[PDB]
Amino acid sequence: GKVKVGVNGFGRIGRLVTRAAFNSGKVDIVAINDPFIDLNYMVYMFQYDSTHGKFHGTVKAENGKLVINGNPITIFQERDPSKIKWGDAGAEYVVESTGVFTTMEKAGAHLQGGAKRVIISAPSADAPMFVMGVNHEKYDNSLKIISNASCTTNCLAPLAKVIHDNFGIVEGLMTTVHAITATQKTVDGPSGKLWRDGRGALQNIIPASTGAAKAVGKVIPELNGKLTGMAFRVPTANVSVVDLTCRLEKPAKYDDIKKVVKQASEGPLKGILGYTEHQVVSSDFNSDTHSSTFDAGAGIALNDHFVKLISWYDNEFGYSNRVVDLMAHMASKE
Amino acid sequence: GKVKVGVNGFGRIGRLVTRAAFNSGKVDIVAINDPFIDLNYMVYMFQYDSTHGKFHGTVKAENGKLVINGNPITIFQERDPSKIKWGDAGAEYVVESTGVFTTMEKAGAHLQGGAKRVIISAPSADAPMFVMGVNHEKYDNSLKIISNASCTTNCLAPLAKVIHDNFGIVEGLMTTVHAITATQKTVDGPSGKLWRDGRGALQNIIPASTGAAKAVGKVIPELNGKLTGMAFRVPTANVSVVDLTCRLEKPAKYDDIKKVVKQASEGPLKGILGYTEHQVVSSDFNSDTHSSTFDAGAGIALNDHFVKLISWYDNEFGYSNRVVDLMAHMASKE
Amino acid sequence: GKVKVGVNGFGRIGRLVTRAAFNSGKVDIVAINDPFIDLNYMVYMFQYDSTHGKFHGTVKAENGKLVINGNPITIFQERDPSKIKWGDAGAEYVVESTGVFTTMEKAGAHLQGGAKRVIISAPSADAPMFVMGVNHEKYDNSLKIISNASCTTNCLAPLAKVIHDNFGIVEGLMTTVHAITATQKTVDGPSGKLWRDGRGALQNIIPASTGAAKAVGKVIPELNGKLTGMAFRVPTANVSVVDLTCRLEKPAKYDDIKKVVKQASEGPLKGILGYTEHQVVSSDFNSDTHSSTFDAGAGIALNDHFVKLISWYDNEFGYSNRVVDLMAHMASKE
Amino acid sequence: GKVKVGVNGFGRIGRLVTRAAFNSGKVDIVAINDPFIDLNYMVYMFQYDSTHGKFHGTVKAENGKLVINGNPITIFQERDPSKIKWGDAGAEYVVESTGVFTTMEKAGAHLQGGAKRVIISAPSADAPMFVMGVNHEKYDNSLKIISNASCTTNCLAPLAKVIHDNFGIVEGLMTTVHAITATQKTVDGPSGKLWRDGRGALQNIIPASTGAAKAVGKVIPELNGKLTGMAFRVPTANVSVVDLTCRLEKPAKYDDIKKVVKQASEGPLKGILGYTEHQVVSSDFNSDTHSSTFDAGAGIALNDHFVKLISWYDNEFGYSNRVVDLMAHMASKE
Repeated sequence: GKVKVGVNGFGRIGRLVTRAAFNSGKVDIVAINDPFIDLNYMVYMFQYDSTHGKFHGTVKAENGKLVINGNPITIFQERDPSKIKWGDAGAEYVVESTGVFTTMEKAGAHLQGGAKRVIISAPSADAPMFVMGVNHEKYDNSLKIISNASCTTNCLAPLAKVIHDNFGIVEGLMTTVHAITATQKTVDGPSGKLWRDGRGALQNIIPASTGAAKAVGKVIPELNGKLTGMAFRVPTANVSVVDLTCRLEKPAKYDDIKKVVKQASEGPLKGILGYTEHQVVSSDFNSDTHSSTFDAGAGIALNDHFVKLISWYDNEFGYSNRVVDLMAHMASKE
Repeated sequence: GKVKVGVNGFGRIGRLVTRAAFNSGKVDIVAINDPFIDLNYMVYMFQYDSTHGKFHGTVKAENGKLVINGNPITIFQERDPSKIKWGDAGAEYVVESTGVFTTMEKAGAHLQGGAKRVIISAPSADAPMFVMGVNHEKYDNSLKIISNASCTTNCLAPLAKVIHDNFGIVEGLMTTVHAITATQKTVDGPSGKLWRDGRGALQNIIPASTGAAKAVGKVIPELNGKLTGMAFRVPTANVSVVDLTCRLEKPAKYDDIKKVVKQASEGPLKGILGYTEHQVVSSDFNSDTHSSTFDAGAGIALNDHFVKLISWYDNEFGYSNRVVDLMAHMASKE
Repeated sequence: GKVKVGVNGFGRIGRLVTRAAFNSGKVDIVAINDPFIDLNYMVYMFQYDSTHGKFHGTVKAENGKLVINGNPITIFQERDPSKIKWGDAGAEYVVESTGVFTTMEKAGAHLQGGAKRVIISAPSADAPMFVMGVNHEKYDNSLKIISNASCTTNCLAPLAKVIHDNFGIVEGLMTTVHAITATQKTVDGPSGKLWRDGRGALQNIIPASTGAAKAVGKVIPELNGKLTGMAFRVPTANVSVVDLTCRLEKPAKYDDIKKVVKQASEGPLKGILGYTEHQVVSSDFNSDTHSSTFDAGAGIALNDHFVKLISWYDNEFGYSNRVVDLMAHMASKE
Repeated sequence: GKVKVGVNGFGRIGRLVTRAAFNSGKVDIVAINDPFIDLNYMVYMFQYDSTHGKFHGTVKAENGKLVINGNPITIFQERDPSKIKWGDAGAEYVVESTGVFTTMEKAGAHLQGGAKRVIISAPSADAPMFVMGVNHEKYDNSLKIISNASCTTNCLAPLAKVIHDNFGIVEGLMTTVHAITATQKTVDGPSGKLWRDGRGALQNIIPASTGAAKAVGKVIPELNGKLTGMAFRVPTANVSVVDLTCRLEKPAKYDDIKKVVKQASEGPLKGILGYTEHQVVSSDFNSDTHSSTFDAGAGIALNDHFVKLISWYDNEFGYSNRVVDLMAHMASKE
């Protein structure tokens, strides 16, 4: 009884969500909409990936349909989201991943096309936010338009939940070293509002502002107004790292922090929060499906009330698998 | 009696042409047109460069004009080239560098605005092509719309001219290892016609097709139909290299080739064609104003009639300085 | 009846040969010698790889032995190759991969330790060279010390064999765009003999001299004295590309070249020489086991007697799998 | 009355110290010692630089001496530091930059050769540490062997001095995003003690441990035991950034922090501590001689008592110029 999923947009997030859905098998993709990509170019884009390698399976085109592993997928080329016929394609849930329809009113145009529920794979101004393993039990089936937050928020949340539940985070500041994305420029180029983001991504470090640490306070209501941070965008390909500097209410040695993080990663947060003690680097987490992996040896503690914790996350795969897991939990709640 | 130059477009080529014109002092920039860049963003773009460093001088904004080294520059934000008032700004020559007006009819819209002559900084389908030091004596002042060719053609033409004049190139094939440009994508992205150019520029090698070796036959009419080639776009920043494999009519040892190339680089082609015998690499030619520099130690000869020659070129600076030099020679011919 | 293989040196070639031997299952690794790597560091090196990802299997240390997939491996830390006890470890063949014992006299010290045959994974001055699929039928079991040539030679050989057999290569030059290796320097550093190789590998293009195209004439005796070339070392990670410019004796259109290369890649050279018509880039050949893959769309022909052909090769995996395949064919000939 | 300086070692630090000494003119280099670099290779190394470009001046070899700008330099090739004849070469101060003689006993071997004072360009276990602009007034001429600390400490010190003097740092944590160095490996390689440092520098992020934040407490005695941190080594070329998260005793808005940092950068710490409000990136600080530049727009404050400050530093140039400035202040105190 798997749900039927349509995907709006065939960018990086849409292709990786389709790849995660075909790898895991939790949901079924039945429709893809993109106005600027044709069918053969869709075959070429899905088959070959510079970061995650070739697709393990068969992908081709037949009768105007995209056939992946023997499953045909209807292709739409509509630009207006209210004109996409999701209903006759059989799609029940719609993943909005273009990054330009993030409000409730803009993403609600998909409901006119026959879709039941819309999941935004981006931060939203007014839609409710859900992070898997932290507050996903708060979903109550009467919400039609929700938001899965972002990759950085998905990495920071579970981690901050365990530390807050065991030791009481008083205040903290986060820094993330982030890999390049699609919005950056190969060489110095014109960025309208963010002047730093228009500089050459290959040659530069590029400090940037982010709101994921503030969105943790939306995800965890007890931490509202206690977290903030910024980011650095370094010239790597896929893997990012989060560094959280926090002050604790209760005394906590580093071995106690390691023990409670390992215990959380084993039982309750299995598959969402990881734990390692090896001498790992960034490329050791390529195509890793965890939201965040705690690096025990990389962190440092100044005293019993002031620590800095290090975590890793694949901002492409882990996030797409969280979209699939959230969609599966949504389908189980009907 | 320096000519007055307007620049259409403030991309990489336009900014580097303005920088070369202010560094050399051969011409005077009096006007810049760009519809998507405002004045303060123009100040920020011209002041800071990731590749060539900070501008040696003063740049600011005063009374709606861009003041560089005390010289004010009028700024236009028109989109239609026929609506730009080049005449009241005092601009006599116009450098068309946007890359979208390359035909004679499209680039002739600048003549309606009061411009006298238009120089296209791109290959053109029907405008006459000129390369400095090779065929620039063929300019006869009755041509209004001409094309300066491209960086690769400017690198290949002087070396091919010297080798053909001394030994008689029978046929040849060229390969260029090229640095990234602006049209590439930081990560796998959607390229309409060129599917290979949409892949991630940081992770890939990306073979590509080019018409520069064919345009050498337009520049040198005796070599028509004797040259062709392709290119590779590797993840470096600025400097490219040309590798020419050719068959000669007359016997030629490698020392004779080195002698005639050095003698050409000293007297006739001084400043256009360089010569080195040191153990150089690509970053040794950053901000070098030569069109091409012959690497004596990097080439190899199989026999007396079959050689492979290696040359270096900064595809940003050398080319912009050639645009300025062509404009100066055009102004001297009036 | 698989042969027992010892590996001398745990560098990049030795680890990739061990990985290919455990992935394919054609031979059995029973011993590894390295004087500067201990057992736990060997576990860490074999488990984690930046280029080819994590090892698919189990690797650990037990009772002073390296246990991979339940198979224990004896570890030696001897420096003198004549003092390694290969015989009591059960090793019959020895892969010499340190890169410092390449002559027959230096690599013959392994025969004193009880080894039967020595395979050098490097070009050799006086040992016979063999390339799989080209001249591997010339092995006659009375040779104790042979050489498997190099990755570039393994890519160029089969390709040049097909073109020479079908159209008669008169003369040809080769250029290879090569990924960075271990001998390069992260930043400008001191290289004793090769001054260009001491420059910073991340920032530079670095022309270099190579002898693989000359070693093709040793592998194919009819092409002796007809091939030469050089190389460029660009800042990528794993995949290299070979560009061969040649003159043919018989007339050959490009479709005929494509047809004979595809026919060779299907029947006789299956698994050694590949063929593609897609719009591929370098990262599409990561962890590909082919020696060379012909890129049909990337090449160009000037006329019927002067062509340039493009081929891809993973210089790490394909070469190690060729070492394993040569060892298996050697074991079958006893 | 400039002092005579000998340099031990011609690595990155030694060459950049020689370049800074010839650019600034504060001291005179009279001797260079290196056992593995000959004279012509020294000419090649000093003339060409991938990061900072070609040397602005003349460098050649004459009569066994290295002639830079008409100044001859004696060359030694001794390995034992006690066997170098610094005295007959006229050298009064000696910069120990090889990185292997950092204790007082090991670096005191240069005093047997006729040197007066030894400056170690590295952190030292028992030699006194001095940072220019912070505690350089504590030098008292009776010390023979001192240490100039490290680049990270030189960036963090002045900044922490101003914040501690104006607002009273209670405790703080530091993270630095550092460019690749010489100790890293182009590809996965064998690192004896630091297993993470042996991984491929081009592909990885590589968390690492550092002691510069602890050495600030040696430089500023009131901050002893209040600072600690770690580092990340990203694949860029030259410029690093320091990220300091601290808790303040007195209330401080961000505008007050900006005001006191700008006032410190103008008057007392001119040339040592910089200040900017532009939208800068890392390559804007290439060849910048400041120890640290405060980025006003990149930092963030959670409340009045918990801030995160961002600063930039060229870890190659700024540090070498600090070595020259410390040597000049040492020479003025005689």
